[PDB]
Amino acid sequence: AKRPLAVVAPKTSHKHLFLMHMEKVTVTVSPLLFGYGHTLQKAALDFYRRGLSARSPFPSDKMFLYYSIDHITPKIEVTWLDGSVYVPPLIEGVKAQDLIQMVMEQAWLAADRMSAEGRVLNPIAIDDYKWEQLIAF
Amino acid sequence: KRSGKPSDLPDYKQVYLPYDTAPTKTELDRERRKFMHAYSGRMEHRKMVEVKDVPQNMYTYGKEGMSIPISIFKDQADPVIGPEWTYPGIFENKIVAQHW
Amino acid sequence: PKTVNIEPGSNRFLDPNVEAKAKDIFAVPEFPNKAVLHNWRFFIKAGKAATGPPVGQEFSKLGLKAMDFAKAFNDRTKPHFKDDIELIVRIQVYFDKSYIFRIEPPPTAWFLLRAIRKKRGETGPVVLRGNYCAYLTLEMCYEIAKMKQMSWGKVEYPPIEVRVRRVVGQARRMGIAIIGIDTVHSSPVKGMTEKQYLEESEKHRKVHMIQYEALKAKELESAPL
Amino acid sequence: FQSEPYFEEEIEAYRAHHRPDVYVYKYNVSPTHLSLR
Amino acid sequence: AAAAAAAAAAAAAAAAAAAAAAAAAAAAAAAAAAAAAAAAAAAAAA
Amino acid sequence: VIDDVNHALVQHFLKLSTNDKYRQARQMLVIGGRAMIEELCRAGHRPRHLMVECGKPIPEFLHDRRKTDVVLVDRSVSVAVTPGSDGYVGDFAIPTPPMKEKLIANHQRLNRVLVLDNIEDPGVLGTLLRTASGYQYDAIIATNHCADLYDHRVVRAARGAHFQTSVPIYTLKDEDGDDVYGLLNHIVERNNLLPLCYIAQADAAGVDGETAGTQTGFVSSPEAPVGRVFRSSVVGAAPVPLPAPRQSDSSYAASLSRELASVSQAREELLS
Amino acid sequence: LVLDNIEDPGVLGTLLRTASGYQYDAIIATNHCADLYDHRVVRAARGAHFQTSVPIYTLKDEDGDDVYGLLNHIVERNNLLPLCYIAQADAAGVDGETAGTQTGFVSSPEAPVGRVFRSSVVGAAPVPLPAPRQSDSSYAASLSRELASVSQAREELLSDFC
Repeated sequence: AKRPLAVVAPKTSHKHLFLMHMEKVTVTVSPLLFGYGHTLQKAALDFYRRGLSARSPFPSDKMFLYYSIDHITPKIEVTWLDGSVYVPPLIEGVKAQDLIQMVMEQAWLAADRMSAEGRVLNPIAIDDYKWEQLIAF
Repeated sequence: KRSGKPSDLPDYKQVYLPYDTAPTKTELDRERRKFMHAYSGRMEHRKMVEVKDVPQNMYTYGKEGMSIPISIFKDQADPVIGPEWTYPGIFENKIVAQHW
Repeated sequence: PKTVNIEPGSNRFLDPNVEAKAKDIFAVPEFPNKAVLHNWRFFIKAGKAATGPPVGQEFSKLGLKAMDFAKAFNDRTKPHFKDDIELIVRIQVYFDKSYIFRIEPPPTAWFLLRAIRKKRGETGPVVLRGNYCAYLTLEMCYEIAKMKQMSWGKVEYPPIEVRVRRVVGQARRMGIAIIGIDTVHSSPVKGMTEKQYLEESEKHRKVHMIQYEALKAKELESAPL
Repeated sequence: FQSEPYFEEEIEAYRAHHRPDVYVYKYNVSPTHLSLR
Repeated sequence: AAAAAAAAAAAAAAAAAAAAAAAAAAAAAAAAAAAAAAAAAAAAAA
Repeated sequence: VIDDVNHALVQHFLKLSTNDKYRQARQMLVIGGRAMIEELCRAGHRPRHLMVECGKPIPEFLHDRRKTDVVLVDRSVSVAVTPGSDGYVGDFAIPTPPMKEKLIANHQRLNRVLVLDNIEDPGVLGTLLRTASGYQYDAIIATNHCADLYDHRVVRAARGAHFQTSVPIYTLKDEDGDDVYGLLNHIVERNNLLPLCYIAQADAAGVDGETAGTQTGFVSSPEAPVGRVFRSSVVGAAPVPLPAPRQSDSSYAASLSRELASVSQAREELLS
Repeated sequence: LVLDNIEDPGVLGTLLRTASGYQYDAIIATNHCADLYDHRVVRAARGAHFQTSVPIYTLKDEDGDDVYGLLNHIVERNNLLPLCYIAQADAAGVDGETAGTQTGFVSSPEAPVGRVFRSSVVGAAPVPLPAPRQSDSSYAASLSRELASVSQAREELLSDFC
């Protein structure tokens, strides 16, 4: 890292997703899972449906959806460009709108860690998503 | 619904008789006389009702060996029913299949 | 003569030809999981799939087109369909003006015209006329349900016995009555005792005690436990 | 503002979320903070 | 065989989740706090 | 009964019928028509001040709070504020299309655009608006100085077209050098984001593809040309697109006797 | 060309030039439709109204359908097939007027009446025109202009055999 890491983070409640500096966002679920964690699954799947609608000109198929027959509580794995992985905590009683704030915060620190590691910057800007969301006015 | 369902006036297609023994003009109309009413409304205020358009032969009206051309697809025609005993789950649908 | 089956009334479904097609053009196009705006159910004659008064209007409520649905429904339905056939089209439009239409079997309301040799209004409900059209019996009503399946992913599920009560309802909701109902005696069949057929078919009820608890018994065992 | 403003305490950018539950005897220790847990 | 194309198929009611900034949440909360009182003072008349 | 052209409601309609600045500033537009009002009234629209001339034709199919002021007007003002032989005149609430759907949801294949670039003339301008919609054209557009798409003559020519029967029409801006060389770049290049172009219906024509298209379209050819101009200028050639096909007619036709020949079959129906 | 209704100006002047601008012989003006020599109807065609290739066949008649005997008075039969322009229960212009192979006849009414009553009673081929919606329709001068330009010379359709 060339410079000291940032110490202040934007307060924007993130309700979008994007690959500002991510590289791969997988999720694991269980169809066998029926009763245990009805809402725990209800969040992971929902985060997919709210992740496929990410916000950047990438193909939104940077997101994957795996069907684990392991009967494990659904767990999300996000890995960033440089490689590090972030496993969001899926506690009892956490919904989609909560997770997007989790990762997109840990995705601002990951970006500012990468921007500190010399990685190039993909600056978000007005492209097809600040539009087609401006009509929702 | 207004449209979306097949509408046309063909007639039936009979392959044979529900019986083996065909009656005459009187027995076709002997049992026809019964077919001029119905039990529309089944409660303490139960009443009669009229009917019309009763056919000539209610034996082979549509009972058996009778076909109705109601198919949507081209490679098909009217389907028929010949036999009687293994009514598909139908006997339990004989008396209770009505607004008692 | 010759009865079509020595199991009488067993005939689980149509011949294995039209059904392969009945699963073919009635195949449900799977959702792209998007967020719908409005579900539509129009009434198109399968031959001339043309922009009707509401069909073109509602489609054009959105700056969309009317013919693209039509021709892609017209030419898709140029073969495999008889002449002068009308169809219920269930359309599912999404937020991004994305739409995926199904094609529904022609249901009962305007179906009786091909079944009881009559027309709309002459099948007036119990409040309108009081009489009704040509009679029905307890096999003429079973066959019509074989053409109506909300479940094409599961043809035999649910079996005919649960939904057959529906079609005989609207036709009776329109006043038309069955001989097996509304009546004093049932169908007279001169091939046997005209009277004892009641007690002759009470056991035909029983072969389906073993089957009713077997047709539905294979349902839940065709599913997860 | 709109009325009596109370700002809940905040941390650095990186030490903010998912703080380590590393204690000393009945005390939550960390290089930046200390708090009886 | 399907609907319109161009861009990418977003799905999920893209029309939503406008990502409120700082000043919006500081306002969307203080506005919601005023409704808790405006629902209480109304119960103080009734 | 208003036998005075100085009445506020009279001077209202005039500055609503002919002036164009103080039109949108109140979001209103004058409609004339005995049956043309019910046509709009049928699809949920109520005139603010429906001024019937004082006379015989008084149909009351929406009376009793038809957005009242159902005023009876003299013959004299029936002549002044109302160029038009109707005894049935009113005014309605301006709708609007959004200037963003020209830029984002540009659908690929069945996208043929109209432009209509010139200082135009009402009646003609209104007529094309009816027929362009009359075939479900998308993105009907304005120019440097065409007549307002809500002018009283235009709405008389449009005859129920302007309001959203089926009309994704659009209107464009004013730019710096007393010109509109920046009207195109902002959108038109982006209206080549979806691919093809044409410049027909100009009194002068060049490349002249000339109504000679053979193949039924290779039907899945997701690009589609756009609209045209009125007069002779190379302003349509200074834009980046290298397409230059300026179409003409065949026989002894003249102005306005070229477009409705072209747009008739040069529209979406290349399927034939 | 024919214009069969109780028409109005100058929605014919812009139409009595498509006969000229696309080289028609003359025009059956079904009077009393409207003004025909008017200083506007002629002005609406910019002087090309009074062109050498268009003598104004102003026709006086009624709904007697003896006008089809006038259609038979017009260069006999074996020249003029049905001509009607109606609403969209009819096939097309690239269906009927794509299949000429022969000679027929042109006629363009106005909106409020269509044609006189006995005009559709003698006909094997009317002509429709596409529309935005069902009850929505187009002009009287926009009717012929699509069709006076399909029956102009028909040289592409020859090359359109396939």
